[PDB]
Amino acid sequence: MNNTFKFLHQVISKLTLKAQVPNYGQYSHSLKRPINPKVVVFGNSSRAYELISSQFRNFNHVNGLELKGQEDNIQANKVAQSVLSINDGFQDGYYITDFPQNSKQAERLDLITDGVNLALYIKDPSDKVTVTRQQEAIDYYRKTGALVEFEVDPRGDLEEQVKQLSNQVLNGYKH
Amino acid sequence: ANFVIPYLKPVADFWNSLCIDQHQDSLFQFKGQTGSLGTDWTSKYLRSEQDVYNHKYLQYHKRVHEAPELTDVISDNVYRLTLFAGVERVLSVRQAQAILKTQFAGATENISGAFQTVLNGGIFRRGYFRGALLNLLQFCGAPYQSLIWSRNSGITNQVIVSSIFEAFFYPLDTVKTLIYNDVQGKYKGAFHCASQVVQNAGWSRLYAGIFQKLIFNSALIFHLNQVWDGSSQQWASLALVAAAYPLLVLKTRFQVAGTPLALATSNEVLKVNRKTLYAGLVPYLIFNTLFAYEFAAWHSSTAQERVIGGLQNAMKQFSSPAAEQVWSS
Amino acid sequence: VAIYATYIALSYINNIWKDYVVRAQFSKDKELLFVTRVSPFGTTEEEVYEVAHLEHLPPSVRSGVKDLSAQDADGLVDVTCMSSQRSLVFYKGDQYWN
Amino acid sequence: NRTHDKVISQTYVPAIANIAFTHLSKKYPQAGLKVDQLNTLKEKTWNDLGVNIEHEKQEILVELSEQIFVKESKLRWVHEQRQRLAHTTYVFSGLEFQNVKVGFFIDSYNFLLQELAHRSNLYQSKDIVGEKSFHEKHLEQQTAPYSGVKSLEEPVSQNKSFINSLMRAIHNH
Amino acid sequence: SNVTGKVALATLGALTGYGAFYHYNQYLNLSARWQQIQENI
Amino acid sequence: FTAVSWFSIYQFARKGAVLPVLREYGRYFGTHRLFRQYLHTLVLPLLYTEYALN
Amino acid sequence: NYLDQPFVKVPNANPNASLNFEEGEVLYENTRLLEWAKFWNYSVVVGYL
Amino acid sequence: SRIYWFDFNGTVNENLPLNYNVLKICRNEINKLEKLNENNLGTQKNPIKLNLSFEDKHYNTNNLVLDLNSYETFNSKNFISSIFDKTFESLNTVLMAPIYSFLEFKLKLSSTKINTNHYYVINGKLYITYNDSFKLFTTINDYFNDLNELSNTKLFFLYRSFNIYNIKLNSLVDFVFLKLILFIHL
Amino acid sequence: LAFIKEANEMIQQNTGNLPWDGGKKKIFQGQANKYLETPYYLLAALSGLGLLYFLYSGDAKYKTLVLTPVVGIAAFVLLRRNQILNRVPTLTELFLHKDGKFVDAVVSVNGQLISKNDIPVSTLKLYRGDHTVKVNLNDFEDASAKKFLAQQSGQEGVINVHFSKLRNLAARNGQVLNLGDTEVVVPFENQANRIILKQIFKGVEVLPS
Amino acid sequence: YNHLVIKYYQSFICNTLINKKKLEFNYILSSFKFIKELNNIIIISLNKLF
Amino acid sequence: SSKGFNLANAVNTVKSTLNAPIKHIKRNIEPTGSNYS
Ligand SMILES: CCCCCCCCCCCCCCCCCC(=O)OC[C@H](COP(=O)([O-])OCC(O)COP(=O)([O-])OC[C@@H](COC(=O)CCCCCCCCCCCCCCCCC)OC(=O)CCCCCCCCCCCCCCCCC)OC(=O)CCCCCCCCCCCCCCCCC
Ligand SMILES: CCCCCCCCCCCCCCCCCC(=O)OC[C@H](COP(=O)([O-])OCC(O)COP(=O)([O-])OC[C@@H](COC(=O)CCCCCCCCCCCCCCCCC)OC(=O)CCCCCCCCCCCCCCCCC)OC(=O)CCCCCCCCCCCCCCCCC
Ligand SMILES: CCCCCCCCCCCCCCCCCC(=O)OC[C@H](COP(=O)([O-])OCC(O)COP(=O)([O-])OC[C@@H](COC(=O)CCCCCCCCCCCCCCCCC)OC(=O)CCCCCCCCCCCCCCCCC)OC(=O)CCCCCCCCCCCCCCCCC
Ligand SMILES: CCCCCCCCCCCCCCCCCC(=O)OC[C@H](COP(=O)([O-])OCC(O)COP(=O)([O-])OC[C@@H](COC(=O)CCCCCCCCCCCCCCCCC)OC(=O)CCCCCCCCCCCCCCCCC)OC(=O)CCCCCCCCCCCCCCCCC
Ligand SMILES: CCCCCCCCCCCCCCCCCC(=O)OC[C@H](COP(=O)([O-])OCC(O)COP(=O)([O-])OC[C@@H](COC(=O)CCCCCCCCCCCCCCCCC)OC(=O)CCCCCCCCCCCCCCCCC)OC(=O)CCCCCCCCCCCCCCCCC
Ligand SMILES: CCCCCCCCCCCCCCCCCC(=O)OC[C@H](COP(=O)([O-])OCC[N+](C)(C)C)OC(=O)CCCCCCCCCCCCCCCCC
Repeated sequence: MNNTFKFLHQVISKLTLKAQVPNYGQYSHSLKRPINPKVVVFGNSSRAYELISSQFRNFNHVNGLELKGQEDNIQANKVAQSVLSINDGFQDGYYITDFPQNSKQAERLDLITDGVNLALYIKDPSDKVTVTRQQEAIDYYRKTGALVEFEVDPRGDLEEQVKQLSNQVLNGYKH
Repeated sequence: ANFVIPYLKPVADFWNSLCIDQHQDSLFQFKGQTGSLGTDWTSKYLRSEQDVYNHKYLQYHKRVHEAPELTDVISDNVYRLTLFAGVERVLSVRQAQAILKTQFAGATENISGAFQTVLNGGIFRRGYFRGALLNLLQFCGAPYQSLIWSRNSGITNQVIVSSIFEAFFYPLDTVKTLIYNDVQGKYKGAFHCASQVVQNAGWSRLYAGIFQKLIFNSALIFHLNQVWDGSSQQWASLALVAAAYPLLVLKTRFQVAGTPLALATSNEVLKVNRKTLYAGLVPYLIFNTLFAYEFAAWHSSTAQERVIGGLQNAMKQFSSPAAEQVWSS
Repeated sequence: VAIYATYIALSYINNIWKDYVVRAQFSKDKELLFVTRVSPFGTTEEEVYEVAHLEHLPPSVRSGVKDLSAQDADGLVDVTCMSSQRSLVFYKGDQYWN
Repeated sequence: NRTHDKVISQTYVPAIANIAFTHLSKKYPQAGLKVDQLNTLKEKTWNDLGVNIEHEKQEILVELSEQIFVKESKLRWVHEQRQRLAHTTYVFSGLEFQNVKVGFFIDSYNFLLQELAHRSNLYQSKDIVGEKSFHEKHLEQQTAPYSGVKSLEEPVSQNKSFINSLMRAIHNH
Repeated sequence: SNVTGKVALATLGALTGYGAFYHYNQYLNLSARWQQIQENI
Repeated sequence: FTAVSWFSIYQFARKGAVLPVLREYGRYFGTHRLFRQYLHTLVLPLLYTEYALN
Repeated sequence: NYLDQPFVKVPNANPNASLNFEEGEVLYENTRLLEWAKFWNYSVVVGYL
Repeated sequence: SRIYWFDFNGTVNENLPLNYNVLKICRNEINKLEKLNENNLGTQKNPIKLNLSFEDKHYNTNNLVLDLNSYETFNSKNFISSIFDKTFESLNTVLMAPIYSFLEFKLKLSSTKINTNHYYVINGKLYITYNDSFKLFTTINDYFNDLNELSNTKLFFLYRSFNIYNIKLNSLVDFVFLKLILFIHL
Repeated sequence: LAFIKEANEMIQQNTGNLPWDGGKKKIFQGQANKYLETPYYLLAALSGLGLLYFLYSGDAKYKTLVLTPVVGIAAFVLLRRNQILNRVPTLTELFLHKDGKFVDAVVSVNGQLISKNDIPVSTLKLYRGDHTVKVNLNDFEDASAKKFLAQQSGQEGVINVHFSKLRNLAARNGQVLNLGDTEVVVPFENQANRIILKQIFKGVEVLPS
Repeated sequence: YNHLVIKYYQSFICNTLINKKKLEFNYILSSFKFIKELNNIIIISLNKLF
Repeated sequence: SSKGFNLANAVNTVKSTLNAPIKHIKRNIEPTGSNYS
């Protein structure tokens, strides 16, 4: 706020922040991942599926396309129940596909689940159904600031794209 | 001279007292004679040279043939209580780590993990020294009261007296164990921890693990006497306490069970995985071996002979190596 | 001797640590670079540089290229500010780069 | 008169002013509070504008928390807004902005928003992966399993010997 | 804080009770020794 | 030396690294390489000590 | 007197009005250097003392 | 018992890895197909038919009645009279602790890890036994990476589950500085 | 497994997705703030006694004569501030009936639990901003207090005070909710069912079950 | 003045909640007389002095 | 009962510790653009 007091304020804030989250400076990298990562993935290309499978080996798939037709409240509630639990395998990460299809479903899911930790959009030029189906959801996640865009070239290097995607999602995760 | 030295003199004086022989310095501060030979500096130094061993014998004799003193006992065990107080906590955390949540909080199920968990809170009340005062109070309790009522007594009587006092002061031990394993600051203090236990569970909740603490205490006392005596069978007794060590581990888990600090209850504690019964056995033995309790009041006749014999051997150094053997003295 | 020995030690320790960069942030228009550096007591100290001035210069001796820390994948990159005659050292590791 | 100090990010300042002026316009339609006049309004005090910001201070905070979305925070939007609302109300409960300029109120709110975002990120860049600390590497190294000796596990008649069985148990436990 | 008061009061009573027993036993022993000293003198 | 060597052999064996010294399996009793490395480490320094002292 | 150069003006003490000092985005960040600097500086001081 | 084939009447999307619940169901059914004998079910021409609903594939379990931050209640079990049994059982456990370790060591001597098999091929894809379900296996390095990530998640769960709203000190610092600046403005 | 069960329960509580606990469903979970008051009272008493002893003896220093009143005043001010903060009605838990038209609540006042029932949802109202509190000076039986309040307020016997001046020590850590005729403080740090909570605060009644 | 209003406001809420119908004036006027007198005499003394 | 000390891990850490200052030593002794003729 003030140039002269910025240094003193920053020092005091860093010391006090340790009380809320002890040893935050030593475990900062670990804290980037949330306790129950909930991911919403946009993209239906073959390359996108490969990246999803590689990046989400330890996550559980949630197919939201089966819920089409039901009302938004029921669809949101069913998704929330799916992604608000941990299996006996101790896999607390869930990534959803083909959902939400509209802002109403997106907002409803966020309220029930306190928001989605990540909303990953893989823009593949060889995909022409993701934009036509889930444009409203993408705009909502862009508004709320939870949207991460990772353009993929089909003729790119699979290893490099995976590494870049892993870094971006790790940075894009939210608690 | 008026604003720094007056406040700095005590620090220097305290520094010198630790690093200098107080008795020898006191002798040299008095100069002259009143009519008796041997008050000169040369004679005083010769006396002060042997006074180191004489004072050790007198201090040892006092701890055996005179009523025990709390300050003297604490001084003998100063390291175990003053500097390495946090070692007791990490040992307690390691013992109870089987049914704790530490493994999910950036820690491993090993002595290194227990050390890190304790040290993650710093060194002060929430860190290394958390529960240090309770450890001091507990030492001032049954371990000291037992010495008062069992001075110069046999092993059996010492075990009986110690068992009675440990039962009497046991609730303090349970509170200390809960504080040690309270890694999230759930309890604000000893009274707060005791109040929560009594409010939620009955008063009997504070006496969990008493009968397995008493048996382990009896084994420890037997081992302590053996090492004090210095007999060859001390190693056999060391194995005995190691075999009895899981009794202590069960005691810690029972104390730490039935509370938010633990993932298990009293019923589940008994049927815990048997591969972790000897949790921290080697750290416990090492710590006890290096810092075994120096209860001179309970030393038997053989131990007293050993200490006096050691002092006497050192006292023999004050003869001239090249003294001539003369026909007439 | 005590006064100047302490002064020389502290002042030169600061100079050694001065080159290394703790933090580097662009401006909104990417016209300036704000650099946080080590202070004499190990705290943060702020400085400002212009991106145009910043430049990575080759060694004066052409046989010393192989001896640069930049040869290693986890080495150090020496970027020189041509206006202030200062040096900025960056770890080559991608972990430290946006 | 102008130092070489990085200025606080001004990304959300227009949004904060727009929300604050709109709410104040609902109660003072003739106050002439507009976003286009931020450069000139910030130099005037609330007394000059005839606006009692103290009464509307809480409503402004609630509306700002619910309307503004910050993507630089490490917390989800619902948690970020709740934390921002709690943080701002506590700080502004003991601050009287009536006698000072509008800019101080806007700058103060912007400063709190940025500090909360930095604290959410643990005072580190959100776009930089960073390097693991010593504890993280140590825990990861310890967490790694032990492969053991595969030759002893190989199915062979020689591996049935007591000595070989003893070695396999000792090294592959 | 009724539970805390009871716990604190119970602890004080137990420690005080032990103190009385210790002093009473010490009083008896000192009285016997003092009588023996007087007879010896 | 025997204690250090035994400790080193066990620790690396646990991680899956075995020094390529001695035949992998015995010619007659089929004893594994690790067992003979321990035996050689225990006996050889003792024989050298006796030889050196004499 | 020395600042009053005959042919060339000395630079202005204040930054040019064109420059904008609004923070952008972080390029490089190695925060652990501060901890390393504190460790080395204190260690040498203790050793020097 | 390694190769098996499952057929889903459009109820399972195979374009993405199968869920943990789906794999658990597959393992639960193979264990019956093996122990209970087999009618030659599971081949490509005679696969296993499954109709999985949304609830089965997604819902984890039930019986979520655990009470957080609770203490076991005493004085109702007559601890004074019942402590004897616990002490006796504890003594038995301590006495048997060396014996169990010796027995376990003997079992290690007479047992080998390769004795048991944990690999199953489903729909032309290799899987390995995981807790109570299957886990996709593609490479040894990938499997070790997955184990490392699982260990990391278990290890840092509590640290990541920190209190967001425990900002009392931070708010106090901000208030003090702004109030001081406010005085300067005044 | 034990940790997974606890972790799942923690997640459910944080999201406020509890099931129907019999006749009523818990849709709110908050806690009050506790402050230290006895230490300040003891410190103030010690300063007061110490100041009296120094005056009686006359062997004190100028330094301590300056410091002791400041410490005593600081302790006294903190004691008053903490006492006011502790005695703030704070909403701890709130339950909703099956019909969705009635609400039961339990409130904490200086650590004392008070249960209120039969609260129609139509009467609930969350004050987004700073409301106004009416104070009746005629109720006061002290002439000096009544005169002082009237002089400061500058109004009639019934005086309306804006909550902005009171939020510093009244509702600084929460908002204000109207539970029918009474008003309670709703802390920000709470676990609640947001969908139901918002509607009931707005006054709308949720559907049955 | 603010403290008295808050104390009165808190007391009014509690008495309505518990149905006591009596305000706890002993708590509302905890030290009002002492504080008012102390300030008044101090101000009077300062006015006389300066 | 997780395993603790492992000599192979310790040796790797020792190698990393000894190799850590190599980059800084190289940078300090390396040439620069300036040619102070
Ligand atoms: C050194 C020179 C002088 C030497 C003197 C000689 C040595 C021996 C002296 C002994 C006597 C001292 C005087 C008396 C003290 C009395 C204390 C006392 O009463 O406290 C009680 C103690 C106080 O309660 P509490 O504060 O809530 O608990 C302690 C907290 O946990 C806090 O404990 P903690 O362990 O977590 O503490 C961590 C430690 C963190 O810091 C450290 O540990 C630092 C260590 C640094 C290294 C050491 C270097 C050497 C020493 C340096 C000394 C420098 C000076 C320090 C100055 C300190 C300020 C005075 O410090 C703290 O953070 C403490 C918190 C502050 C509040 C409480 C303490 C206030 C200060 C008092 C200090 C007294 C010490 C004197 C002795 C000297 C000790 C050194 O309470 C209990 O013990 C309650 C027990 C209840 C048990 C359960 C009961 C159940 C019911 C029982 C029923 C029975 C009947 C059943 C019947 C059945 C049928 C038959
Ligand atoms: C100078 C370097 C070191 C300095 C240390 C720091 C000192 C600083 C100052 C003091 C303050 C710090 C205090 C200590 C801090 C903790 C240090 C630490 O990290 O240590 C733990 C650290 C291990 O911790 P960890 O990595 O977390 O533990 C790994 C797992 O957690 C496993 O752990 P766990 O807790 O889960 O335990 C499970 C138990 C599970 O195992 C069992 O329980 C097996 C049970 C088998 C049952 C079979 C029953 C069969 C039937 C019965 C047959 C017999 C009886 C028949 C009777 C018939 C007639 C009645 O596992 C073990 O038994 C293995 C434990 C590790 C063994 C370490 C052995 C060290 C030997 C050292 C070399 C040899 C001695 C040289 C002496 C001369 C030196 C000049 O220990 C070490 O690595 C070694 C530490 C240094 C050793 C010191 C030497 C021992 C001194 C005391 C004993 C003396 C010998 C007595 C016997 C012989 C007399 C002639
Ligand atoms: C004074 C006594 C001191 C004793 C010290 C203690 C150590 C030695 C004795 C230990 C005995 C107990 C050990 C535990 C037993 C456990 C059971 C078990 O499974 O076995 C473990 C393991 C064998 O198990 P495995 O699974 O079958 O492993 C076989 C691998 O092939 C084996 O491969 P490797 O990995 O072990 O490597 C081969 C072996 C190297 O061994 C060789 O193959 C080298 C052969 C060199 C021959 C040099 C020319 C000799 C000319 C004639 C000598 C006549 C005697 C003169 C007497 C002079 C006065 C002392 O080791 C090395 O190459 C590295 C070591 C470097 C050489 C240092 C050897 C020093 C030996 C000192 C003791 C000598 C005792 C001789 C007794 C009388 C013999 C007549 O036992 C040993 O490794 C011990 C070997 C001891 C030497 C054996 C010599 C055999 C050749 C004899 C030739 C002459 C007679 C031929 C008669 C033919 C029939 C008509
Ligand atoms: C940190 C120390 C800083 C000292 C600054 C010195 C300034 C020198 C300027 C040189 C220019 C020429 C001036 C004329 C010649 C000066 C001769 C001289 O130096 O005479 C000193 C004169 C010599 O005394 P003496 O002959 O040895 O008589 C022994 C009697 O015991 C003495 O007892 P007495 O009752 O008869 O004492 C007479 C009292 C009578 O007073 C007077 O001299 C006249 C009235 C002056 C007003 C202040 C009176 C003290 C009230 C407490 C502090 C209020 C805060 C404001 C302080 C403003 C600076 C004075 O005079 C003083 O001692 C005045 C200074 C005492 C201050 C104590 C607190 C230390 C921190 C101060 C700075 C705080 C930051 C303020 C930021 C800005 C605020 C606007 O007094 C001193 O020795 C003062 C220094 C004492 C240092 C040790 C303090 C005790 C141990 C540490 C306790 C820490 C915890 C408690 C305190 C925490 C902080 C509040
Ligand atoms: C010859 C006769 C001898 C006879 C006796 C023989 C006894 C043998 C016993 C058996 C020993 C077996 C060997 C292995 C043992 C390992 C230890 C073990 O088992 O531990 C288990 C466990 C293993 O750790 P882990 O995390 O499970 O896994 C380890 C990783 O796997 C490991 O991987 P990592 O990546 O973590 O690596 C760790 C470390 C691996 O390496 C090591 O750590 C090995 C170190 C070897 C050297 C040790 C020398 C010192 C030894 C201690 C001396 C005193 C002992 C006293 C004994 C008692 C006497 C009564 O890696 C490194 O190498 C790191 C680089 C730095 C190394 C050191 C650099 C030294 C430089 C020196 C030159 C400086 C420049 C000078 C020039 C400039 C001018 C000055 O270790 C512990 O947890 C140890 C706990 C020890 C606690 C001690 C007590 C602490 C008390 C704190 C009190 C605080 C109070 C504060 C008061 C504040 C008041 C204000
Ligand atoms: C932010 C602050 C807000 C609060 C504002 C508070 C306003 C009131 C301020 C009062 C200041 C009092 C200062 C007292 C100084 C110490 C007096 C003392 O030691 O006396 C002890 C004496 C002697 O007591 P004794 O006999 O026990 O001796 C003790 C000796 N010493 C002090 C060394 C420990 O006691 C008295 O009887 C004193 C009575 C008079 C007290 C007031 C004296 C004021 C002197 C300074 C001002 C002088 C006038 C300045 C010009 C103004 C116009 C005239």
